[PDB]
Amino acid sequence: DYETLRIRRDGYVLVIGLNRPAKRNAFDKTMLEELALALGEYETDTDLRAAVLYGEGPLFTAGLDLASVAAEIQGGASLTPEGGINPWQVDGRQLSKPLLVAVHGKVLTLGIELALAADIVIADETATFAQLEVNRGIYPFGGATIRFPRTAGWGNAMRWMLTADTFDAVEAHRIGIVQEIVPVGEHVDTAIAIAQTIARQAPLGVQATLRNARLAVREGDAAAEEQLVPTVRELFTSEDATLGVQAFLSRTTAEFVGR
Amino acid sequence: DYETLRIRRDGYVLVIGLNRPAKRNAFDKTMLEELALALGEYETDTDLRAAVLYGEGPLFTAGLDLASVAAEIQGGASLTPEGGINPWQVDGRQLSKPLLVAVHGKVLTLGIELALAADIVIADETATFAQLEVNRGIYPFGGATIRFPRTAGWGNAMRWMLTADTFDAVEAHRIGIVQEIVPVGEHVDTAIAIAQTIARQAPLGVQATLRNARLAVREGDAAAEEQLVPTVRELFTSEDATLGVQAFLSRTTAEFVGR
Amino acid sequence: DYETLRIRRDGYVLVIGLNRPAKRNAFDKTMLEELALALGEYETDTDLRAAVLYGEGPLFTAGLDLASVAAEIQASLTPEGGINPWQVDGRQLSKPLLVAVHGKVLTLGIELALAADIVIADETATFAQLEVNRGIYPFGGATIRFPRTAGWGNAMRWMLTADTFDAVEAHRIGIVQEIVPVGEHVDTAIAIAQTIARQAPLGVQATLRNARLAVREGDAAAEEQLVPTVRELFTSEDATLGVQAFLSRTTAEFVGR
Repeated sequence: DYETLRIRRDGYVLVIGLNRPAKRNAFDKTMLEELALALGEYETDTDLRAAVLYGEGPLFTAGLDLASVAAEIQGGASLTPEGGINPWQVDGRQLSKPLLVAVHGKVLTLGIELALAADIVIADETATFAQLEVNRGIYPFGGATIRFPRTAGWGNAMRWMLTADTFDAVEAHRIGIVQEIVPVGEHVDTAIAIAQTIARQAPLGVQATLRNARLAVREGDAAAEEQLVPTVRELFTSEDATLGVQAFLSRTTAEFVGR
Repeated sequence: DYETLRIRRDGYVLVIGLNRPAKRNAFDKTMLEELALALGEYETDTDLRAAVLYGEGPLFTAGLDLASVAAEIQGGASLTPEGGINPWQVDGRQLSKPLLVAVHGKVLTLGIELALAADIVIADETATFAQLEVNRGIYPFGGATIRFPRTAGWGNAMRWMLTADTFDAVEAHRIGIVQEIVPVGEHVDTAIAIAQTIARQAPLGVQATLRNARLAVREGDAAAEEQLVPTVRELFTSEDATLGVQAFLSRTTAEFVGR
Repeated sequence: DYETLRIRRDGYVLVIGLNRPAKRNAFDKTMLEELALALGEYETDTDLRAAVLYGEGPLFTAGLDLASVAAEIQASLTPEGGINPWQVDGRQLSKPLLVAVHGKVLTLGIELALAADIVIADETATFAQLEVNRGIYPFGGATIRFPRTAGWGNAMRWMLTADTFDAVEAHRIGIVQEIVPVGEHVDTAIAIAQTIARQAPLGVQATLRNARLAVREGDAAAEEQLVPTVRELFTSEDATLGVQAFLSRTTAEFVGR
């Protein structure tokens, strides 16, 4: 199957490992396209309720392998095959289901932007971060300009985006990019445990949470507000709502089916 | 007056305690409507300058009383009575004057959303929080999908909303939901002290701060910007602007009248 | 000297001090107009890559000198070639602004810090949004930027009360990026400004422009520009000098084109 990704399944959870460790997981054309496919596959697989993305080897990613895609970015060509989804989710399409990102070592450029594109980010204590693009004559073009100021606040984001200075896990956690810092090497297992918790919850409710939250950002408060009660009405209609409410009333544990 | 609310007036500050002791202050139709009315009544009472909301007994609230309400949400009915305002303020109307929420013990589902709907949140050291809606087959439909990501950042919000995991006052404060943590039992008194500070300020100035801030969120930066100077010009016209000027010159505390 | 400002150039970095210490650096009509002109000049001077704004003497600013402007507000205070330093009239700086604060930062001072891109405080800095305490409200952008940066609750705790908060709280809630020992705020801001000035200027400008577009027009608007903008940058001399430095292990001297 995939040349540059290591893929496994742990029940309802997909675990995707960037797997070009000899090249520090730099995104070449192949890994760009494979990650797009893997995430597109994730999107349409109804057996999957959460996905965890991490990197094999010494660090999460060294960023873009420019030569590999010279070429495409110069011509404005897409590195999203049919039926992939841009992993950075900045072309008008986002994932309908949760993505968690587990980071360690250097997280450069596009790596920061991958973490910002996800829903939950876990770092081990070694993680460092650097938005190096302006140091190289360009700028962040994977969504940092949009998402970093929204998560960290404008000032905290610009301190790092304008300078290209390196910042560590403690700082990334302080300013909201990283949700939790764990001991060396535990980032992937911590992210899967959280993914499994997500997978024990009602999938259509999880999906509705992501959907309404995204609508608020894209169309505004009124647009999200207008959907709140109609969406809960539709969910009260699902098998899982009756399962979940009966479990609550019975002080028992619900086994959701995703309909 | 109210069956499920305990209401007191401390000068310019309204103090409202949730009070359904046999059901852990969970919101059924009755308490929903009564809170809606009490807040609509606060809105129109020009002798009131701030409102504090807390929970009687061992917790703030256990959230939504599944049904009671379930049946009536299935069928589309509005639980906001004539004269009332949706306390969660997600139907296109918001309070014109400040709301502070004082929490302690368990703050479940709608309780987190009440805190998010308010202007200032004070927790005692015992407060814990859980966005349990996805654990019950539904999702958060009281505004957490809009407000939690905006306050905490997307990742911090999704860590709790997608998992239904419990988090403590320390986390709640770290991520911006709780403004101050105080010792056990001191939440309501601290919230009232802050409300009384607000009630000492110029009521039209306080209202203008809220109004322009909401405009920015609802219509965008340009819409808010456009009103900045016309609004301050209208305030210079007030009795309170001249009272505030005289206090500035005399280095004394103004007794504002709200016009 | 202007009269109300002390201005100097430190290489690519413009350093502006508010200079009315006998009046607690209150903004009167003159300093409002001088700061507007200096920032307008910063904007069109292609030899400046960053600007640092601080206060001379004991504090950053005591706020507005109302008497000085009362007639005007009750008329624009931006002169020709000027830009509103608070950047709430539909126009913002294209290049970075850092604000270095110490001592009291009252009313419009909080809002200058909020209009900036990076804020450094020394340990003595305290903040008070006093406007509601005086019969009016914050009208220099705090109502927009304070809730966005700090979160609604953290912002309203201070905006609705007029209570004083300190550097540690301003840092906790996102307004201040770093707290430094007493008197080191300007030096630190300048050091960061110099780091900015070593990066590619059209990259720095693109970062600001696209981030502002996201705020003013929305995610789709900003997203649509991402690749067209990087494409244009790849055409620049500085992109070539950047690639030459990476592949040859050297440090680039960018030229801003």
